[PDB]
Amino acid sequence: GSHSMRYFDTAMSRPGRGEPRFISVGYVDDTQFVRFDSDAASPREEPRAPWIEQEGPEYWDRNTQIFKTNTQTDRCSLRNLRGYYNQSEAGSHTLQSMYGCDVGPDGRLLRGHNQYAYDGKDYIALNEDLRSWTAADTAAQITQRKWEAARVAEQDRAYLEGTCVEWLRRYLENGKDTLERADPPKTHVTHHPISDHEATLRCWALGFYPAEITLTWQRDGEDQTQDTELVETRPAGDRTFQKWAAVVVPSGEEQRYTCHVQHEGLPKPLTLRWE
Amino acid sequence: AAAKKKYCL
Amino acid sequence: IQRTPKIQVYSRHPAENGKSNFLNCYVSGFHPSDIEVDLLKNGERIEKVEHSDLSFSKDWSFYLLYYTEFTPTEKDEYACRVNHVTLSQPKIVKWDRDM
Repeated sequence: GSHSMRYFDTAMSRPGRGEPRFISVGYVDDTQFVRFDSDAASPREEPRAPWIEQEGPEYWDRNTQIFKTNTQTDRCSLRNLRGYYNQSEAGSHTLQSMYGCDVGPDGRLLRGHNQYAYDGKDYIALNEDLRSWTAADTAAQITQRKWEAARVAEQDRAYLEGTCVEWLRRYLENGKDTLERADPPKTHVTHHPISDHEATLRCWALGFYPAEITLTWQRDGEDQTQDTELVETRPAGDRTFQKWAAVVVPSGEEQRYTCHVQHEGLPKPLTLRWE
Repeated sequence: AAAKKKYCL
Repeated sequence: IQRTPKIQVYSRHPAENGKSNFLNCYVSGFHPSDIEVDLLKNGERIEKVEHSDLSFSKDWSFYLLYYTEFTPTEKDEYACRVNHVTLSQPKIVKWDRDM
């Protein structure tokens, strides 16, 4: 199918408690494969998936250096952002970054990504053209002008079209037994009386990968979006994910309800009922 | 290398 | 601007009394990232608790998974205790094998 490679970076200031912590985690789809944490006793790019361990020391050494430099860059960014917003040196603030590339089944670039948030709010993003920026406010406009002056977009484009896609293709080949394997959900419906009048039907999906899934309840073929309780998709800890959806139904009407499951790992979508 | 060089905001 | 955590407490594998498993507390949707999470067994903090590397969703909200070995039984109660800047007191969510 289609695949993505994404780095998720968080830098957070902590006045009075040292320099801002920088953590970067890299993913292919829903699989983490590297981490770097400036708070580690000896910071270095460290493997977090078995298929990346085969890369030699030059991979580790070069990426560690890029991440040590990125730590300094994000600290510079935090200092600059504090000024752009006229903020006190007393408070803690957060800069987050997401960047990487998406490819299709054939490995061709679908699109690239490079965007930032400050204190939880979108700040600046590289547009899909990989040549221009979208700035959220007058502070981000300063960043934009600086990045335009320095032709930053051209460097990001070269990275996203070249290096990112090349490495993602390599990772997918080396990890083909897992990264290219979709595990379908194991599904069941449970039934929990609430009162004499009503019961909960809960539709379960367990053991699936990747995380993307659609779980819905219908009553007489009609979607019950408003009356369905859907928990957020959650990690099991063994690479796979879990989710459930629940509806409260009148006693005796259980067979009018169907749970529908869509997922990449299923030969066909499932239609489940209680029992 | 695999990781991206970042630029100061 | 702050976002309070969603909390789910659950097991890695389907629960069977007397069979070893993993107890998970997944916290998500929160901002900023500092958060305190404890897993509890009959009200007492479990010492052997690990967690995932800090990451976040497309909407920038953070998530972490805390986990530890456990062997469920009929009598033993498990829970997750979470504190965050958005919470005036620690929130406790009990483990319920049906959720």
